[PDB]
Amino acid sequence: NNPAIKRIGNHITKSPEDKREYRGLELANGIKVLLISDPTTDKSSAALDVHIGSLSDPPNIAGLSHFLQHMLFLGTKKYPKENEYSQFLSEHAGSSNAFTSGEHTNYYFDVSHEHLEGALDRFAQFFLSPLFDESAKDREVNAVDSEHEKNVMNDAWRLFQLEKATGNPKHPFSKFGTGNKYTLETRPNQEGIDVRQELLKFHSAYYSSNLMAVVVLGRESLDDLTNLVVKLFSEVENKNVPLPEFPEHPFQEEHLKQLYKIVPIKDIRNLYVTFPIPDLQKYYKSNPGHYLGHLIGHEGPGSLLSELKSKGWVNTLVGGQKEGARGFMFFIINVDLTEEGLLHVEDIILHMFQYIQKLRAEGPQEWVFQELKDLNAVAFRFKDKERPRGYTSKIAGILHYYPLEEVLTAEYLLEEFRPDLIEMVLDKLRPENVRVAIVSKSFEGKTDRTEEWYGTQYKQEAIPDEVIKKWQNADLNGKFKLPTKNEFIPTNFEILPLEKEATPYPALIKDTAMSKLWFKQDDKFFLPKANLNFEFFSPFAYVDPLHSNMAYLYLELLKDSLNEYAYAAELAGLSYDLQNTIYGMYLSVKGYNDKQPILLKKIIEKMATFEIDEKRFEIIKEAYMRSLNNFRAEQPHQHAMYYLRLLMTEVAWTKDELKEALDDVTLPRLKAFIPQLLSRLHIEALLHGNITKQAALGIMQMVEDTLIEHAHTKPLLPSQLVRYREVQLPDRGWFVYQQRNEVHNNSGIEIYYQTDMQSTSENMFLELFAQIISEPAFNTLRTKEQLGYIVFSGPRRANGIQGLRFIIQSEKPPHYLESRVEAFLITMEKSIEDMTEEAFQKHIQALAIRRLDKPKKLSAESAKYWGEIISQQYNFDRDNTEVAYLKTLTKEDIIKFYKEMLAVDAPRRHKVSVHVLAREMDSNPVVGNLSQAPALPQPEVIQNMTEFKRGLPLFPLVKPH
Ligand SMILES: N=C(N)NCCC[C@H](NC(=O)[C@@H](CC(=O)NO)Cc1ccc2ccccc2c1)C(=O)NCC(=O)NCC(N)=O
Repeated sequence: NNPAIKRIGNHITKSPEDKREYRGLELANGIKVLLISDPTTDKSSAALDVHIGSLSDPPNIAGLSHFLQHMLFLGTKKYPKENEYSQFLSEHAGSSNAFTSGEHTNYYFDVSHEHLEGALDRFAQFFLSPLFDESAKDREVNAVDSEHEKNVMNDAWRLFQLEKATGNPKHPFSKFGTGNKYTLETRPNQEGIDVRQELLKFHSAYYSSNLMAVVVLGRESLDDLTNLVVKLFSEVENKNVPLPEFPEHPFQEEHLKQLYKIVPIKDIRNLYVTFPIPDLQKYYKSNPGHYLGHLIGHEGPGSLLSELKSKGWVNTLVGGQKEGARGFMFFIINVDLTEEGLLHVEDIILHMFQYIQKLRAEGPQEWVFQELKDLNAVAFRFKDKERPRGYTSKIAGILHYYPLEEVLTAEYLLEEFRPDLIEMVLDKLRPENVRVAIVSKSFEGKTDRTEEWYGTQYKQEAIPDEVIKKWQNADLNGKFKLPTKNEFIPTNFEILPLEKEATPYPALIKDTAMSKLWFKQDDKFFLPKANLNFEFFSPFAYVDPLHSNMAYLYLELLKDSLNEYAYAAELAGLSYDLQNTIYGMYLSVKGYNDKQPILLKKIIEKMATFEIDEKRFEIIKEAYMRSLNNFRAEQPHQHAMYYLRLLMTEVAWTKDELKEALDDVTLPRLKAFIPQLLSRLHIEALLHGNITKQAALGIMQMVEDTLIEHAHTKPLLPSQLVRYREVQLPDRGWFVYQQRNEVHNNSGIEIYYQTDMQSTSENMFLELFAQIISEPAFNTLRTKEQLGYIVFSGPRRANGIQGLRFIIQSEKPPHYLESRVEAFLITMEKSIEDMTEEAFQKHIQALAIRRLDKPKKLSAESAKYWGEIISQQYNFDRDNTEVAYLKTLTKEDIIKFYKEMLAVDAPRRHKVSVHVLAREMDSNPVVGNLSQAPALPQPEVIQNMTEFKRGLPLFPLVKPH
């Protein structure tokens, strides 16, 4: 029949738990398509992935295909308004994004389900007739510059591009994918290039139907989705472009047996070991590099990390196969280094080769392959249902690699045992084929090369033949054993029947001095899993900086010592999260419920009978100090957000206070602190999953009883269950706090307009206003004025209080940023005046859909409940209630809200601004074609955070529901 469709796939294998319906197909023009039908979904979604990317940039215009990616959002022939796509998503509860990697350009969106077609029609135009408007091109190249700029001082981006700079310079692998204003405007103008033509050429040459894959997920029937896709995409034109390939490895003989010493921005010590390998992707049914990676990166007893860590050389290890492109891959073993480790690199590498030699000695092990195959089969039977935007984007990228019928399963199911491929990859991991990189500040001033894009200081040297040889002669070492059978592999999957008195919301089913237990048997997803959440309260976790430090150090010591044993639980889908909070501790255990009370008991029992190892303590202390220091290198906006948390919360210790207090933490002081920490606690828990009320009360009591037995824990007093308050700003005040980022050459600013306490009405005024401004703020402060790449607006909530915040990071100074934000607010008040009733109801409706969007997986529903509980507002039915009220609001309500709390001459404006100056600006003059900025008041400049808090009231806390 149908001329537009080349073929329709057979049944797409799915999990028997997956209620979604599926149909793959190839259009006549060669687009591979997956259609997904989910008649329950609140948001629909599409993605498109083009098998072209950075590796195919013209050598003379680096960043082109990334730049192209930005430009597609900026208008098409059919929809020429620059921001028609974004504004349309925004008005319909949607969102979009896109990335560029060396081989792919991947675009995706989601939207309210009622508006799939609308969104999809705008979206399809990207691939048909983008405008590449000339003035948009001139504007947007700044966003790309900014994007690169945020990366320049990031250690992972520096290392990522350094590796490319050290392979064969002629290989496409050495290209600079991001681009910047120099590569995409300046050098091009100099060399007489018309970038608008170059974008049109590149779009035209590579954006061919035969290199595309599309996924669409909506409520529509499979057939309705089919007609929609055929209608919007079969006009994409087939230019029959050959898929790029890269058979020649970027690392040839000259590039092997090399050592690189590199200077980090942060104080971090790492060792990176790499081997070039062939492309293993075609072997996906057997997956030799995953097998080798599971072994070499294992963390249990017998393992490489185990030895390295006992010797006190390393704390963490990553091992396995790394993506390259079509034609080449890499195999990596990477570790972090202790101060001792750094002096023993030759030896750490030797142990790496001994462990590899052990694998050669034992040969391939079917039983290990079996274990990996079983785990993966279980991961797949019971995978959490995904959010549509990521799912589509992810599936779009893999329609390029697997038959239609296998796209769901291809990355999970294992079929073939291949001792031959396993041997073959193992014979590549040899010292003659090795590359070695060491990162340490100790190389400060001893380097002689500079990487062009990032500025990285490094030195390159042949590894001495004597060293290659000592490595080639790696002997067996008896500290290394293959792992043994994994006892945490779950086998019990029954979904307990829903109990007669089971509730829609969690229920308070235990209310004692020691503990408060919220509980909900899962009535939605029906996977054999559960989430067990615990807040442990204790005034001794945050009483001062020394205690905060200790709470941290203790819990890190605890995790380091459970690691070897927890890691099996982790391979088996049972994981845990354990950290110190400003109120005490937080513990979360999630995964397959089968073996979960076993891991829970081991954790509480380790925690309350813990014995510290002097060697591990000194190593972790030093790491903690670096981590505290390394804050100086986070980015300006992160700094701005951080200082604002310090200014506005009643109690908060600074990184400076914590560093200072850390030299005073001693083994004996820590040994004392723990029993003290645990002597009086209150526990608030949410147990949510495949479990009964009786199992839940049981698990809770098991945690209490363990602490009672081993730490003699007694209940805390209700009065000592103290939450911190937010600083209460004065009607008409404006305060400014200013600092310098010493590393990055950009500013950051956070601006907080504080409104009032959270409550149904104040929540929906703020939230509605934020919905209405959200997209325009992006479109004004970034798309048009191009202030920076990071531009953000939205509700701030803390400590029961709220307001509107702006976060921008920019080359322009903060005083200027502030002036444009104020300009924009005026604009928004006129915009709300000029807007139709219906435009207003649309915003209501879009917020409404956002707030009502149902969780698709257990842990998302747990998150919502956990939010109600740690905030102690306990408003589990908040979404229906808040929306009921929203729907009642009017244009006049929001104008009044703005005029009272937000306008520049508002009677109750409460403003605080953090300015973070870039490395090289020296004063900040704190006050200062384009919209007119109002005149601002002289701000009170904050000199001292503590004084500032002393001199202001504190808000009440929010009464519980
Ligand atoms: N609220 C609306 N309407 N805007 C949606 C924001 C999407 C934006 N995405 C992008 O900047 C790029 C993706 C990327 O950088 N690839 O290289 C894609 C893009 C997308 C939408 C466009 C919309 C109009 C004009 C040009 C656009 C170009 C984004 O993710 N920024 C990252 C962010 O969240 N910053 C915080 C940080 N990184 O810490």
